[PDB]
Parts: sequence; structure tokens; C-alpha cells
Amino acid sequence: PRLVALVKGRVQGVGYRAFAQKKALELGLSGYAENLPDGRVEVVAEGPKEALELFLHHLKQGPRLARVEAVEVQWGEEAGLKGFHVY
Repeated sequence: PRLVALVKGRVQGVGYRAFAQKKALELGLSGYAENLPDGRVEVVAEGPKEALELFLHHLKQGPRLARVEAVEVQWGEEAGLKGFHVY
């Protein structure tokens, strides 16, 4: 399946995207983590539900300087993303 997450809090300037990329690739997930102009981060990942939930657990924590307020999520269908890209 596809996970679409909107990450809110103190999540830019804290190495969050590369953190998400590493956790995604360790789980064989594909997708992306993109910085938004308001300070939030859009994260999309595709793969098995169990792997996506573990990944989502990581997104809710972030690296040690991050302060994740909330991760709003929706579940959808895989489009065929491959590899994990930051932007």
C-alpha cells in the first residue's frame, strides 16, 4: 500500500529527511520526503503495511533534534515509486 503523511512540528533544519530516507531504505520502502514552505514535511512511502507501520513509528519520533507534533496520515494505493528521494 501507500502511506501519505503530513509531518508537523520542529522538523526542518534537524536532518529529518535523511533520517526518514535511511529508515525507509532499511525496510525496502520506496517514496520521498519533501520539505514544505510552512515548515511541515510531506512523506510518502510504498510497501507492505507492516513495514509502513514501523516506518510511521519512526516518522513520529524523528532524529534527536526534531520535535514531531503530529503525523497526519492517509492510506492509499501504490503507484510504483522506486527508491527513496529527498527534496
